[PDB]
Amino acid sequence: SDLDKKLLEAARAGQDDEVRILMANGADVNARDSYGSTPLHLAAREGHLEIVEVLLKYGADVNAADFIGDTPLHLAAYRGHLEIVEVLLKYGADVNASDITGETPLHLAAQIGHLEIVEVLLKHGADVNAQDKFGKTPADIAADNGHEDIAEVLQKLN
Repeated sequence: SDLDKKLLEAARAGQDDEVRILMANGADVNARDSYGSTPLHLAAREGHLEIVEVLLKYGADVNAADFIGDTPLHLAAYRGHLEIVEVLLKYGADVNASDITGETPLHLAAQIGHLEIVEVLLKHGADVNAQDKFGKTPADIAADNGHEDIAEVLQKLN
């Protein structure tokens, strides 16, 4: 719908009052765009912390998956938004959610090189043995991509 499109746009753009007003007028908090992204996906990806909190407070599906199987937690872990990762986990995000090629949030944090996020994911039960469809554990990805600090952390855990 028109309202749903406006809500997706407001969440992506970081417009807090607009998100609230659109939802009050009936915009679906779990509206989907052509990529299968929800407003929460977009706010989490773009690093809009307060909007993530607003969406979750007002009923967003914390574990919504887009058309390639990514959840908001995957996107925050990939981009490097630590506080958002923490809030998503508090609201029940699946720490071991697997996307189209079997990447977990820990795989993505290892890919892009976000050490503090790796540690948060580990402390919340991320599976260090998880293999993606390329046969890679998060430790394999960290080593492959030259993220030595992360590889060193993961090596202590086997």
